[PDB]
Amino acid sequence: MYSMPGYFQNMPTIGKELVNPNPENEQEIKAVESDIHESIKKALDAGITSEEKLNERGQLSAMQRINALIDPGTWCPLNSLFNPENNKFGTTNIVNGLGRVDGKWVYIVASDNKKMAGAWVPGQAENLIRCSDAAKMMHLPLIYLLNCSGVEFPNQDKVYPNRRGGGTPFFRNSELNQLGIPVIVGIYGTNPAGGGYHSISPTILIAHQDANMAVGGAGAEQIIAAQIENSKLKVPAPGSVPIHYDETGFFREVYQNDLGVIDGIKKYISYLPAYNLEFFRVDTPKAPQLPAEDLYSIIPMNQKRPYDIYEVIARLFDNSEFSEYKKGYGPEMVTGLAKVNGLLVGVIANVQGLLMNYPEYKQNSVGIGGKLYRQGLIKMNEFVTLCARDRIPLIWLQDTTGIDVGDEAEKAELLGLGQSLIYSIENSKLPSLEITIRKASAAAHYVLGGPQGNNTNVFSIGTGACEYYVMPGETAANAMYSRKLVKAQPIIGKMNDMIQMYTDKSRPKYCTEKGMVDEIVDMTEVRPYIQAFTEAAYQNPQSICPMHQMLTPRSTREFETFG
Amino acid sequence: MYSMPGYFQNMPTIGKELVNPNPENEQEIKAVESDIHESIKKALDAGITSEEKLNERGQLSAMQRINALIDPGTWCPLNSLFNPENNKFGTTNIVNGLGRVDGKWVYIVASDNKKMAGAWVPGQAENLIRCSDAAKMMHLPLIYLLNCSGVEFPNQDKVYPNRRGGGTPFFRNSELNQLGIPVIVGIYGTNPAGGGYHSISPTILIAHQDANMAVGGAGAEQIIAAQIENSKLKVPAPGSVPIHYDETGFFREVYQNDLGVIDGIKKYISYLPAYNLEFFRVDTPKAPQLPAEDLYSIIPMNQKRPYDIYEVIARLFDNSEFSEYKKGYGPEMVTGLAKVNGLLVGVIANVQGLLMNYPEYKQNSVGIGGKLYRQGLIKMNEFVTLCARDRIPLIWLQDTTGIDVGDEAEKAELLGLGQSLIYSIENSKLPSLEITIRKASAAAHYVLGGPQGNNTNVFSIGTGACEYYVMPGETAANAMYSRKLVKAQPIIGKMNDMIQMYTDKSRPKYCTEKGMVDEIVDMTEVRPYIQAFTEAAYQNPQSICPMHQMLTPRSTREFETFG
Amino acid sequence: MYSMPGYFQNMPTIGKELVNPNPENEQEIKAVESDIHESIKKALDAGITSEEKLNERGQLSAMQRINALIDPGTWCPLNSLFNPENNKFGTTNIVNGLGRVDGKWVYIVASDNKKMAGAWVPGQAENLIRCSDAAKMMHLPLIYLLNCSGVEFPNQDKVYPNRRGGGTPFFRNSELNQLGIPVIVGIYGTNPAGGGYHSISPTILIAHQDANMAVGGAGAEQIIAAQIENSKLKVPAPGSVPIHYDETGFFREVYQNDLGVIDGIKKYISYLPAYNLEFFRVDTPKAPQLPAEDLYSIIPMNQKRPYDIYEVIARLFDNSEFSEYKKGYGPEMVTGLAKVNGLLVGVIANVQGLLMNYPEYKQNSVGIGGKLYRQGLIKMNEFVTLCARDRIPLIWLQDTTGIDVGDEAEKAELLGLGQSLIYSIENSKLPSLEITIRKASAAAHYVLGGPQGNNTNVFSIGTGACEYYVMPGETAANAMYSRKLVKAQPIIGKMNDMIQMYTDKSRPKYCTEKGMVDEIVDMTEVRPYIQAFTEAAYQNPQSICPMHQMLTPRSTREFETFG
Ligand SMILES: C/C=C/C(=O)SCCNC(=O)CCNC(=O)[C@@H](O)C(C)(C)COP(=O)(O)OP(=O)(O)OC[C@H]1O[C@@H](n2cnc3c(N)ncnc32)[C@H](O)[C@@H]1OP(=O)(O)O
Ligand SMILES: C/C=C/C(=O)SCCNC(=O)CCNC(=O)[C@@H](O)C(C)(C)COP(=O)(O)OP(=O)(O)OC[C@H]1O[C@@H](n2cnc3c(N)ncnc32)[C@H](O)[C@@H]1OP(=O)(O)O
Ligand SMILES: C/C=C/C(=O)SCCNC(=O)CCNC(=O)[C@@H](O)C(C)(C)COP(=O)(O)OP(=O)(O)OC[C@H]1O[C@@H](n2cnc3c(N)ncnc32)[C@H](O)[C@@H]1OP(=O)(O)O
Ligand SMILES: [Cl-]
Ligand SMILES: [Cl-]
Ligand SMILES: [Cl-]
Repeated sequence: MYSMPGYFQNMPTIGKELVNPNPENEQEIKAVESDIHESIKKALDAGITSEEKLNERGQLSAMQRINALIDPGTWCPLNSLFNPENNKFGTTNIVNGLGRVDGKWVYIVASDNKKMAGAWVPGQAENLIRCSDAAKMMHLPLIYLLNCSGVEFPNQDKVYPNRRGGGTPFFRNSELNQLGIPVIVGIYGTNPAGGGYHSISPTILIAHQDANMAVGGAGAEQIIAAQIENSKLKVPAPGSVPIHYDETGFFREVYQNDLGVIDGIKKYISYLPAYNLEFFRVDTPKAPQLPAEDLYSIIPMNQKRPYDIYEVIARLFDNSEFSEYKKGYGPEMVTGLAKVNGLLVGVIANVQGLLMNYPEYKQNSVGIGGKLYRQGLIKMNEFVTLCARDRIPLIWLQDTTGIDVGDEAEKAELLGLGQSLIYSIENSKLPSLEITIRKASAAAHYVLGGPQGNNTNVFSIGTGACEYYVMPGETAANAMYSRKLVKAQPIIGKMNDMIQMYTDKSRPKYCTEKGMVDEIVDMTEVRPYIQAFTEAAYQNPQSICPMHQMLTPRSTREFETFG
Repeated sequence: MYSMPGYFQNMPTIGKELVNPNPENEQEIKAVESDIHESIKKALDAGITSEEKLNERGQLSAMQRINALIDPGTWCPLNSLFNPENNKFGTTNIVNGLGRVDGKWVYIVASDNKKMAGAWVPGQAENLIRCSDAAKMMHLPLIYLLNCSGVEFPNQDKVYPNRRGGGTPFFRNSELNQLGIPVIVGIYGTNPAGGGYHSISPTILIAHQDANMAVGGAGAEQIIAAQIENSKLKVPAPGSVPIHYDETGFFREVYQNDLGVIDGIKKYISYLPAYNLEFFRVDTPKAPQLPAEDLYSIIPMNQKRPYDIYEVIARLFDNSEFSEYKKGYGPEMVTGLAKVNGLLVGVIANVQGLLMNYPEYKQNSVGIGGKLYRQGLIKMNEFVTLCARDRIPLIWLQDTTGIDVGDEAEKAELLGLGQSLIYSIENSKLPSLEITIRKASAAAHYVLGGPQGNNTNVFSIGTGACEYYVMPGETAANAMYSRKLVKAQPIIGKMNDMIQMYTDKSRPKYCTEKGMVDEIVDMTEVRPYIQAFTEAAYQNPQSICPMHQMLTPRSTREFETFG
Repeated sequence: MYSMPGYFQNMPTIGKELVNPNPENEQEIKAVESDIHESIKKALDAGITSEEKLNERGQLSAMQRINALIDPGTWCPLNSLFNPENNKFGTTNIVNGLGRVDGKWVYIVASDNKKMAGAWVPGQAENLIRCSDAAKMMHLPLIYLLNCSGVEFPNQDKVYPNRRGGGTPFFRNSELNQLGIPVIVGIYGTNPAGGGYHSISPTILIAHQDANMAVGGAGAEQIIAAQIENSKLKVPAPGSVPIHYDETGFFREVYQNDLGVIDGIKKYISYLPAYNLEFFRVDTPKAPQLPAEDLYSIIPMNQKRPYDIYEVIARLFDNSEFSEYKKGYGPEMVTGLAKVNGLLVGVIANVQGLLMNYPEYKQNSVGIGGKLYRQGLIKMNEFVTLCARDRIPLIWLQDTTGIDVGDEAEKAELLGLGQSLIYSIENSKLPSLEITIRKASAAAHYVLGGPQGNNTNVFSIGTGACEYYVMPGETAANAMYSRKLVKAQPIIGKMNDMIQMYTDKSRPKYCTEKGMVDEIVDMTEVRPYIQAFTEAAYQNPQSICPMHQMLTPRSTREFETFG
């Protein structure tokens, strides 16, 4: 019961059973993964008010609220370790990511009520804009589990003012609404000022019976004397339920407890528009034919070692099927259609290894996998443009060391072709996922559907084998200091300092702490994130191309048969 | 469980029990209504192939297919008697309108397979554009029940070429898709060329086992000899199921019979995005407190007699509740918020009767209800702009004889203010319904949310008391011939000819035959159409304003309390 | 001083000196052209008030006003003979088209004040929407030279009401404004009601000293007695200069005479935004290397005779240069880049003649030039998509007899591929010109950038060799009557009636009278119209692709070199 099985079913299959497992490689990858998990655990556990203390006082934690809301096994956290301003507990005081609620994907933001009653901390505003941006690009409902004491007083200069500070999400919430994207909030505890605006800016307000939202909240001997007197007067926190339910009616519903509020949220989520994904499927959902566990052997932690990208693709997409666009033209890249739970995606991935008699504009040359040349750049421009027309979302798998350099490359137009790809991406007007397999380096990181495409890249993830840097430390040390060495030990020291710094500041955990990559994910979580992304992208897309009117499959076929 | 009951619940109630029923008026209205129903019946019955003959040959009729698809009681036909080119059977060979399918509103178009196998006839293309336009403005799924033999050969010049001819709907179907609006088709019988493109242009193709779609179909003694020989060869009609299911896979699903195809359509409709309307409700749905049957007495067929518009509003909207914007300012109009099945709409309606000491720019004057003056025009500009910001759809109830005329009116800016209203409407970017209660005349018909607003007016309906004309025949006769009478019986004859022609060409049936109004509806069907429109408008709106962020209720309240 | 001369300069040159001139063919084409010119002359001359009479009374005619406004030689009329409702003088009472004003292209509409003081006549509203649509798609200023007495009283039912009646242009004027497209009006004579709204709806109002605009204007023995008395009272026509200049200030400027008003218009046109076209040029403007006069021999009036489309392209585009996309693939079409006054356009044109060993999905077959097959349809889809990305406007040259038919064609996906082209066009979001060289027939007329693409086709023109019909009369007669002949002289008569009717109703003049084609243009005017269109399209485009970021030239080059 699908369109065009001749094009979309029984696609060529790729990959091979793993014959040479690598236990040492697996151990190295898992060591990175374990460190990430341990760091996340510590971060979520930290704070003056423990989960136990919260629970005794009648509150659930961020994770308890999230777990209560979502379908088991569907949590896809983002920015777990994001902490660009080096806050002591390792977080931006929110928990965010994608979760599924009775089959419907939603974007979730939860205040961390363990830490300073969910205060705005340095870096939080940037984190919040990443959330609303993802919801904007995917046309996906945004859900707040809010428990927010507003500006952290000692850090007001970093969280209160500026273009991308604490006030920006309120405008972003109005933008979402005006684009037809609902925002639902569960309101817990005390939400004054900054917290008040987080409460009132959404579409739907569900409140806990003891919660409040307000323009301003209740917040040496005379100060002590004033505080004890007012506390005996029993004056209620401003904007409590008797006000915002009974008087203003801004609270639409009130529940007795945290789980009640969650159930109210679930009800409003049930009201939201969403396709049954069957509408957009071209096949029944099928698991890959090869296990993801193999990725622990396939993807080398030895950054000098190549691997077969087809083996990775085979383990991430439905039934290990892949319909390659222009195989043999621009051999440094793979571009083609694949399926994720029966839904079409365009996949663009670097090829590793050495490419004999390549590229075509050089004589007696060998091509370097991971690099971009003329044909690969033109092929990608074409493929992005075709998928854009067909409304097929793009998934980019990065492992790159840059576009080819030198005047032969310049004459082959590579600078113009890389920027043409940027133009093609900006033109696509569709949500896209970027997954860094190993290397994100050079301007190639930008052109390969990088996160610098703020209108198209929803967010980015990376494996434990990933690393980010402008270029290798040794190359940078040469570029920085080669002229200085000639003109002139102090320089030599600076070079070794640089080489070490490039290593330190390119490690996966560091990269995600700074937000270069939103999340480091386990090898066995890559497909789950692809699934969440793709299902979210097709849940309520704002444009359609009927299958029988798609160009990508037709052009792909013609290249196969005509030449 | 609704926002702001203080604003949206227990609104002022309007209208009064009917104390003086008018049997003669009721009889006159019902005579128009009966004529409409009888004309529709005859039109649907007409054709060389009867419903019985179709059924015996294994086909359902247009109405049988529509009735099988929709929820009982939800059929809201449009353009039933539309026939601008005076086709002999009184129709454009399609049946169209709004229907509900398991709670989801959809726009429906069905080929009339009784008449020339559903051929394209003069006027059909215009009718089809009205269908896709309505779907476009409401973001509503478009459903084709297709059985279309393409261009009617003898009338090819009127149905084949031109900007708004038979090819235009194919572009319109691609536009719908690109706007994220699905088009689903059930494909019945033979659909060649023009019918083929109607088959392939939608998003989802569901075919009858014996149906076909093709670029070109199978279509003196040598001609007879050729036809008998080819018929014995049993060559299948091009593009049958063995081709478009088995080979091209363009038919997504195939069913054994007409009801099967309908059930397949129902399944794909079940997949489509739609809010549970509860999301947008401000109250539980409530019937009006006064019966619609009273409208047969309230609205006078005597076009010289005034009536109380509040009595009409009271019978069309939930619980006879109405929250008037700027009551007492621009008394010639009523502007305010009301509810339709718990959903907010803005209502704009003419006031009839004589208005003492009005308008304000004239001395010792009386205002004429049905006319537009300075304050009414400014009030409407403001109200349209407020509703636009609040994403509240507008329902216009027309009964008008024009904007005030003369240099006093000119100095009061009326020409500029009427056009300002046009600008305000064009700016609103929301779907709107227009309902002609009695008079649609002068440029006032345009400015009062008229159907000339092709980006906002979804369609228009009128009661049996309606009439359309530039101005009264007598006034026109004077304007046309007064100078000629002075400069000079032949002129007198021309004047009486004109007066009679204006009467003839302004009757409800004539108006709808020409498409001046899309449908003449029974008094007891006005609320049903309002309900269909409003529920359709809120089913998948592309923009939201949270209730607590709405300006119209706040501005309304301030005018009441501040002055 | 241009980007990428390697791609855009010294393109391959095409065409050959004409060796066999055809005087009889030239005479036949010119006979059609002369008839068109004579019909236009008669139409413009007709009316109760002659140009001389107007001039004596202090008014210029439509053509005098247009000629005063525009740069000599730049008048490109459209809809000259448009008269779908068969008005007696052969027109819709407006003169419209493109003209240049001190180097800036504008769209012009002038009221014909010779005929019923510029009254709204049947067909005029449709004509006016074609004007504002063209301005909308090109983002081009719209200029009204207005002298409009409003609704023609005897024909009110055809000009006053309805979705696309006299009120629609007022909404269209507000739409233009809201899209950032200025509308400038010169207001002449008396403009009441309908004329009043045409006066007030534009952005800039320039009035003649004796002109007026109003909601309502001044318009048996008692009628005579009333008219003589009021005429002696000297009551001024409502909305004259003392009101709309001195009181309301709606008239921005007032001039003493018609040429003054024109000069005021010229001043406001000078204020409008427009690129110096040099910005978008890739070469200095160059005439074709071969004379357009040859087209009178090249394009056969014998509709059975083929010709070389390259010879036509060579005579229409700069320096007879053409950069063909995918030459040798889909040989039934030519797709490629060309230059018009140094500006890039994409050209798509049918190839005529017989194509050996074609198409590829049939065995031992010959392809028919003028028809569309698999590769041509795929090539066009790709080219349209590439030009769309590159922001390069498309010019379609039609001479077509339809997409290939039969189950071999169906299996090759032709129905799906034709609709894919429709989707690709709708997706392009750029203005496009369509030029019918000879045959506009079948659904191919729609898919080849036909005027049925209401968001992209600005207008369409045709040569004296053009003809429009669903299919040939003989084929239609067979399709209509072959089954009836078998089942059964009266039928034979019907067939001959049809054959003759198809001939009569497909002649160039008839086609343009009905608006199937907006203008029949002389062979030597085709390039002038292309020049006006292209310069208008690049005057204030709403999107840009830098030359060095264009994909079409790169993809074209790769196909040439890679295979
Ligand atoms: C434009 C935007 C402007 C603004 O946002 S201005 C900020 C407005 N916010 C306030 O006034 C909050 C005042 N707080 C209360 O009423 C808050 O106790 C509260 C009512 C929530 C929470 O009160 P609780 O009694 O429930 O306290 P908790 O155990 O949940 O919180 C403990 C902790 O959080 C700290 N806390 C709470 N809010 C903040 C903030 N904001 N900054 C730094 N630290 C904070 C508080 O000082 C406490 O510190 P320690 O005693 O040292 O453990
Ligand atoms: C760009 C677009 C181009 C075009 O659309 S070109 C038109 C292409 N269409 C065709 O070739 C259809 C040829 N018809 C069949 O094969 C058609 O019988 C058909 C196969 C459907 C239907 O065949 P049936 O045997 O089922 O015939 P019906 O009883 O359903 O139809 C009866 C009636 O419809 C008439 N009919 C069917 N189609 C048309 C049309 N189109 N115009 C006028 N009259 C039509 C047909 O002549 C018959 O006339 P009478 O014998 O006088 O009663
Ligand atoms: C929603 C929209 C509503 C409407 O538009 S309602 C129409 C409002 N228009 C009027 O009232 C115009 C009345 N006319 C004048 O004042 C008009 O003379 C006028 C003031 C212009 C022009 O007056 P002139 O003295 O300058 O007359 P002209 O020589 O320019 O025009 C001659 C001709 O046009 C005719 N004419 C002018 N306007 C119309 C119209 N509209 N319909 C049919 N025929 C018309 C007029 O009858 C005359 O007919 P003949 O005597 O038989 O030659
Ligand atoms: Cl690079
Ligand atoms: Cl009016
Ligand atoms: Cl065709």
